[PDB]
Amino acid sequence: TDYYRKG
Amino acid sequence: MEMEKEFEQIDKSGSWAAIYQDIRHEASDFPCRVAKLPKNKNRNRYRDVSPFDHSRIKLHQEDNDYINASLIKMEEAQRSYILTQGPLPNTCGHFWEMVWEQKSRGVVMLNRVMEKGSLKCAQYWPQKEEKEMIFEDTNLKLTLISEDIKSYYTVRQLELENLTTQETREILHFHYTTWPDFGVPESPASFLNFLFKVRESGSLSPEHGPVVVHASAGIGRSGTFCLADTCLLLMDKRKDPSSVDIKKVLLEMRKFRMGLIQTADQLRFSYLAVIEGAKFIMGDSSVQDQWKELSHED
Repeated sequence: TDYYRKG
Repeated sequence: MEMEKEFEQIDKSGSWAAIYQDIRHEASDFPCRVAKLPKNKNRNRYRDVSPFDHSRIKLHQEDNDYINASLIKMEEAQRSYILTQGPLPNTCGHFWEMVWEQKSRGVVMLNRVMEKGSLKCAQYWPQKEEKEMIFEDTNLKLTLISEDIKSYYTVRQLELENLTTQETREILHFHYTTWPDFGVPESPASFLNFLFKVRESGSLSPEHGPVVVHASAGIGRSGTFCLADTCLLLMDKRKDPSSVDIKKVLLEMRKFRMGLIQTADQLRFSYLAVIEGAKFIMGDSSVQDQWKELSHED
Protein backbone atom coordinates (compact mmCIF):
# COMPACT_ATOMS: atom_id res chain seq x y z
CA THR A 1 0.00 0.00 0.00
CA ASP A 2 1.12 3.56 -0.94
CA TYR A 3 0.44 7.14 0.31
CA TYR A 4 2.82 9.62 -1.46
CA ARG A 5 1.58 11.72 -4.41
CA LYS A 6 4.34 11.85 -7.05
CA GLY A 7 2.85 14.03 -9.81
CA MET B 1 9.80 39.03 -1.35
CA GLU B 2 7.30 39.58 1.55
CA MET B 3 4.53 36.97 2.00
CA GLU B 4 1.31 39.03 1.61
CA LYS B 5 2.54 40.66 -1.63
CA GLU B 6 3.71 37.24 -2.87
CA PHE B 7 0.32 35.64 -2.00
CA GLU B 8 -1.81 38.08 -4.06
CA GLN B 9 0.52 37.71 -7.07
CA ILE B 10 0.32 33.88 -7.20
CA ASP B 11 -3.47 33.92 -6.62
CA LYS B 12 -3.90 36.38 -9.54
CA SER B 13 -1.61 34.30 -11.80
CA GLY B 14 -3.07 30.97 -10.63
CA SER B 15 0.37 29.33 -10.41
CA TRP B 16 0.05 27.51 -7.04
CA ALA B 17 0.85 24.10 -8.57
CA ALA B 18 4.00 25.46 -10.27
CA ILE B 19 5.32 27.04 -7.04
CA TYR B 20 4.71 23.73 -5.21
CA GLN B 21 6.31 21.50 -7.89
CA ASP B 22 9.43 23.71 -7.71
CA ILE B 23 9.76 22.93 -3.97
CA ARG B 24 9.62 19.17 -4.74
CA HIS B 25 12.46 19.52 -7.28
CA GLU B 26 14.72 21.42 -4.86
CA ALA B 27 14.00 19.10 -1.89
CA SER B 28 16.74 17.05 -0.19
CA ASP B 29 17.34 13.33 -0.76
CA PHE B 30 19.14 11.41 2.04
CA PRO B 31 19.52 7.61 2.67
CA CYS B 32 16.87 5.56 4.56
CA ARG B 33 18.95 2.34 4.86
CA VAL B 34 17.70 1.14 8.31
CA ALA B 35 14.06 1.69 7.27
CA LYS B 36 14.40 -0.49 4.13
CA LEU B 37 15.96 -3.41 6.08
CA PRO B 38 13.90 -6.69 5.68
CA LYS B 39 13.36 -7.17 9.45
CA ASN B 40 11.72 -3.72 9.68
CA LYS B 41 9.07 -4.34 6.96
CA ASN B 42 6.26 -4.81 9.52
CA ARG B 43 7.25 -1.59 11.36
CA ASN B 44 6.38 0.61 8.33
CA ARG B 45 2.74 1.54 7.48
CA TYR B 46 3.57 2.78 3.95
CA ARG B 47 6.52 1.64 1.79
CA ASP B 48 6.86 5.12 0.25
CA VAL B 49 7.17 7.08 3.55
CA SER B 50 10.45 6.42 5.41
CA PRO B 51 12.67 8.39 7.86
CA PHE B 52 16.25 9.44 6.94
CA ASP B 53 19.10 7.67 8.87
CA HIS B 54 20.57 10.97 10.15
CA SER B 55 17.40 12.29 11.86
CA ARG B 56 15.60 9.08 12.93
CA ILE B 57 14.58 8.47 16.56
CA LYS B 58 16.28 5.48 18.21
CA LEU B 59 14.62 3.32 20.89
CA HIS B 60 16.81 2.48 23.91
CA GLN B 61 17.12 -1.29 23.40
CA GLU B 62 19.68 -3.82 22.10
CA ASP B 63 17.26 -5.98 20.04
CA ASN B 64 15.87 -3.52 17.46
CA ASP B 65 16.07 0.28 17.84
CA TYR B 66 13.69 1.10 14.93
CA ILE B 67 10.52 3.23 14.74
CA ASN B 68 9.24 5.24 11.74
CA ALA B 69 9.91 8.66 13.33
CA SER B 70 12.03 11.80 12.70
CA LEU B 71 13.43 14.75 14.74
CA ILE B 72 12.83 18.15 13.11
CA LYS B 73 15.36 20.53 14.73
CA MET B 74 14.81 24.22 13.87
CA GLU B 75 18.00 26.07 14.90
CA GLU B 76 17.03 29.76 14.55
CA ALA B 77 13.44 29.32 15.80
CA GLN B 78 14.63 27.31 18.86
CA ARG B 79 11.91 24.61 18.66
CA SER B 80 11.91 20.85 18.04
CA TYR B 81 9.18 18.40 16.90
CA ILE B 82 9.00 14.61 16.43
CA LEU B 83 6.95 13.62 13.35
CA THR B 84 5.84 9.98 13.20
CA GLN B 85 3.30 7.70 11.43
CA GLY B 86 -0.03 6.57 12.92
CA PRO B 87 1.03 3.39 14.84
CA LEU B 88 0.30 -0.19 13.69
CA PRO B 89 -1.17 -2.95 16.00
CA ASN B 90 2.39 -4.19 16.64
CA THR B 91 4.10 -0.77 17.10
CA CYS B 92 1.82 0.75 19.81
CA GLY B 93 4.30 -0.31 22.51
CA HIS B 94 7.23 1.29 20.63
CA PHE B 95 5.24 4.56 20.25
CA TRP B 96 4.77 5.02 23.99
CA GLU B 97 8.39 3.89 24.69
CA MET B 98 9.55 6.80 22.48
CA VAL B 99 7.29 9.29 24.39
CA TRP B 100 8.82 8.14 27.71
CA GLU B 101 12.46 8.13 26.53
CA GLN B 102 12.26 11.49 24.70
CA LYS B 103 10.42 13.07 27.71
CA SER B 104 7.53 14.47 25.62
CA ARG B 105 4.54 16.09 27.36
CA GLY B 106 2.12 16.46 24.43
CA VAL B 107 0.80 14.41 21.47
CA VAL B 108 -0.87 16.21 18.52
CA MET B 109 -3.11 13.88 16.45
CA LEU B 110 -4.39 15.38 13.18
CA ASN B 111 -6.30 12.36 11.80
CA ARG B 112 -8.99 9.81 12.67
CA VAL B 113 -8.73 6.03 13.25
CA MET B 114 -10.93 5.35 10.19
CA GLU B 115 -10.89 7.63 7.12
CA LYS B 116 -12.65 6.79 3.82
CA GLY B 117 -13.72 3.30 4.97
CA SER B 118 -10.14 2.18 5.73
CA LEU B 119 -8.13 1.87 8.98
CA LYS B 120 -5.52 4.67 9.03
CA CYS B 121 -4.29 4.47 12.65
CA ALA B 122 -4.59 1.93 15.51
CA GLN B 123 -6.54 2.73 18.71
CA TYR B 124 -3.37 3.41 20.80
CA TRP B 125 -5.10 5.18 23.73
CA PRO B 126 -8.03 4.04 25.95
CA GLN B 127 -11.56 5.32 25.19
CA LYS B 128 -13.02 4.48 28.64
CA GLU B 129 -11.37 5.27 31.99
CA GLU B 130 -12.26 1.86 33.53
CA LYS B 131 -10.46 0.08 30.65
CA GLU B 132 -6.71 0.86 30.92
CA MET B 133 -4.20 -0.44 28.37
CA ILE B 134 -1.08 -2.50 29.21
CA PHE B 135 1.72 -2.85 26.65
CA GLU B 136 3.44 -6.11 27.70
CA ASP B 137 6.43 -5.81 25.32
CA THR B 138 7.72 -2.48 26.69
CA ASN B 139 6.25 -2.85 30.25
CA LEU B 140 4.09 0.32 30.13
CA LYS B 141 0.58 1.14 31.45
CA LEU B 142 -1.83 3.80 30.09
CA THR B 143 -5.02 5.24 31.66
CA LEU B 144 -7.53 7.94 30.56
CA ILE B 145 -8.07 10.54 33.35
CA SER B 146 -10.50 13.02 31.69
CA GLU B 147 -11.56 14.51 28.35
CA ASP B 148 -12.92 17.84 27.07
CA ILE B 149 -14.93 17.41 23.86
CA LYS B 150 -15.56 20.40 21.54
CA SER B 151 -17.19 20.53 18.07
CA TYR B 152 -14.12 19.90 15.90
CA TYR B 153 -11.41 18.85 18.41
CA THR B 154 -10.82 16.99 21.73
CA VAL B 155 -8.22 17.54 24.52
CA ARG B 156 -7.48 14.45 26.67
CA GLN B 157 -5.63 14.03 29.96
CA LEU B 158 -3.68 10.73 30.15
CA GLU B 159 -1.46 9.04 32.75
CA LEU B 160 1.55 7.03 31.49
CA GLU B 161 3.34 4.69 33.90
CA ASN B 162 6.68 2.89 33.53
CA LEU B 163 6.05 -0.40 35.42
CA THR B 164 9.79 -1.23 35.59
CA THR B 165 10.70 2.03 37.40
CA GLN B 166 7.28 2.72 39.06
CA GLU B 167 7.33 6.39 37.88
CA THR B 168 4.25 8.34 36.67
CA ARG B 169 3.75 11.21 34.13
CA GLU B 170 0.84 13.28 32.75
CA ILE B 171 0.52 13.45 28.92
CA LEU B 172 -1.86 15.83 27.09
CA HIS B 173 -3.51 14.58 23.86
CA PHE B 174 -4.70 17.14 21.26
CA HIS B 175 -6.98 15.47 18.68
CA TYR B 176 -8.13 17.49 15.60
CA THR B 177 -11.13 15.47 14.28
CA THR B 178 -12.23 17.45 11.18
CA TRP B 179 -9.08 17.59 9.02
CA PRO B 180 -9.59 15.28 5.94
CA ASP B 181 -6.79 13.30 4.28
CA PHE B 182 -5.03 15.48 1.66
CA GLY B 183 -7.36 18.29 2.73
CA VAL B 184 -7.20 21.59 4.64
CA PRO B 185 -8.87 22.88 7.90
CA GLU B 186 -12.27 24.65 7.67
CA SER B 187 -10.89 28.18 8.20
CA PRO B 188 -7.62 29.95 9.25
CA ALA B 189 -9.39 30.93 12.51
CA SER B 190 -10.27 27.31 13.42
CA PHE B 191 -6.68 26.13 12.84
CA LEU B 192 -5.11 28.99 14.83
CA ASN B 193 -7.54 28.57 17.76
CA PHE B 194 -6.27 24.95 18.02
CA LEU B 195 -2.56 25.90 17.68
CA PHE B 196 -2.76 28.48 20.48
CA LYS B 197 -4.50 25.95 22.76
CA VAL B 198 -1.41 23.70 22.36
CA ARG B 199 0.89 26.73 23.00
CA GLU B 200 -0.86 27.84 26.23
CA SER B 201 -0.82 24.31 27.70
CA GLY B 202 2.94 24.26 28.25
CA SER B 203 3.62 21.26 25.96
CA LEU B 204 5.88 23.16 23.51
CA SER B 205 8.03 24.60 26.33
CA PRO B 206 11.84 23.86 26.31
CA GLU B 207 11.74 22.40 29.87
CA HIS B 208 10.14 19.32 28.27
CA GLY B 209 11.18 17.03 25.42
CA PRO B 210 9.95 17.53 21.77
CA VAL B 211 6.19 17.40 21.07
CA VAL B 212 5.01 14.36 19.04
CA VAL B 213 2.96 15.32 15.93
CA HIS B 214 1.27 12.69 13.73
CA ALA B 215 -1.40 11.82 11.12
CA SER B 216 -1.60 8.60 9.04
CA ALA B 217 1.89 8.88 7.47
CA GLY B 218 2.94 11.96 9.44
CA ILE B 219 4.06 14.11 6.49
CA GLY B 220 1.04 15.89 4.92
CA ARG B 221 -1.12 17.44 7.65
CA SER B 222 1.91 17.41 10.02
CA GLY B 223 3.92 19.57 7.60
CA THR B 224 1.16 22.23 7.52
CA PHE B 225 0.96 22.38 11.35
CA CYS B 226 4.75 22.65 11.84
CA LEU B 227 5.38 25.19 9.01
CA ALA B 228 2.77 27.64 10.36
CA ASP B 229 4.04 27.38 13.98
CA THR B 230 7.74 27.87 13.02
CA CYS B 231 7.03 30.88 10.74
CA LEU B 232 5.14 32.68 13.55
CA LEU B 233 7.98 32.09 16.05
CA LEU B 234 10.54 33.48 13.58
CA MET B 235 8.75 36.82 13.11
CA ASP B 236 8.49 37.36 16.88
CA LYS B 237 12.24 37.21 17.64
CA ARG B 238 13.68 38.63 14.39
CA LYS B 239 12.31 42.21 14.74
CA ASP B 240 11.89 42.54 10.95
CA PRO B 241 8.80 40.30 10.21
CA SER B 242 8.83 40.91 6.44
CA SER B 243 12.09 38.92 6.07
CA VAL B 244 10.44 35.52 6.77
CA ASP B 245 10.38 33.34 3.63
CA ILE B 246 7.85 30.48 3.84
CA LYS B 247 9.25 28.42 0.92
CA LYS B 248 12.78 28.52 2.36
CA VAL B 249 11.61 27.40 5.86
CA LEU B 250 9.78 24.41 4.30
CA LEU B 251 12.98 23.39 2.46
CA GLU B 252 14.91 23.51 5.79
CA MET B 253 12.23 21.25 7.33
CA ARG B 254 12.50 18.69 4.48
CA LYS B 255 16.17 18.09 5.35
CA PHE B 256 14.87 16.09 8.35
CA ARG B 257 11.84 14.18 6.88
CA MET B 258 10.62 13.58 3.29
CA GLY B 259 7.49 15.05 1.68
CA LEU B 260 6.36 17.64 4.28
CA ILE B 261 3.12 19.19 2.86
CA GLN B 262 1.39 16.96 0.27
CA THR B 263 -0.72 19.29 -1.95
CA ALA B 264 -0.60 22.81 -3.45
CA ASP B 265 -3.70 23.81 -1.46
CA GLN B 266 -1.96 22.78 1.81
CA LEU B 267 0.82 25.24 0.88
CA ARG B 268 -1.77 27.97 0.12
CA PHE B 269 -3.39 27.37 3.53
CA SER B 270 -0.02 27.80 5.32
CA TYR B 271 0.21 31.31 3.78
CA LEU B 272 -3.35 32.22 4.92
CA ALA B 273 -2.65 30.91 8.43
CA VAL B 274 0.64 32.84 8.88
CA ILE B 275 -0.80 36.14 7.50
CA GLU B 276 -3.80 35.96 9.89
CA GLY B 277 -1.64 34.91 12.85
CA ALA B 278 0.73 37.85 12.23
CA LYS B 279 -1.95 40.20 13.67
CA PHE B 280 -1.41 38.80 17.22
CA ILE B 281 2.40 39.11 16.93
CA MET B 282 1.90 42.78 15.89
CA GLY B 283 0.38 43.61 19.30
CA ASP B 284 -3.38 43.22 18.69
CA SER B 285 -4.46 40.95 21.60
CA SER B 286 -8.17 41.06 20.67
CA VAL B 287 -7.83 38.78 17.60
CA GLN B 288 -7.35 35.69 19.81
CA ASP B 289 -10.91 36.13 21.14
CA GLN B 290 -12.20 36.70 17.58
CA TRP B 291 -10.75 33.31 16.54
CA LYS B 292 -12.61 31.48 19.33
CA GLU B 293 -15.98 32.92 18.19
CA LEU B 294 -15.35 32.24 14.47
CA SER B 295 -14.39 28.59 15.15
CA HIS B 296 -17.74 27.79 16.87
CA GLU B 297 -16.49 25.25 19.45
CA ASP B 298 -20.03 24.69 20.84
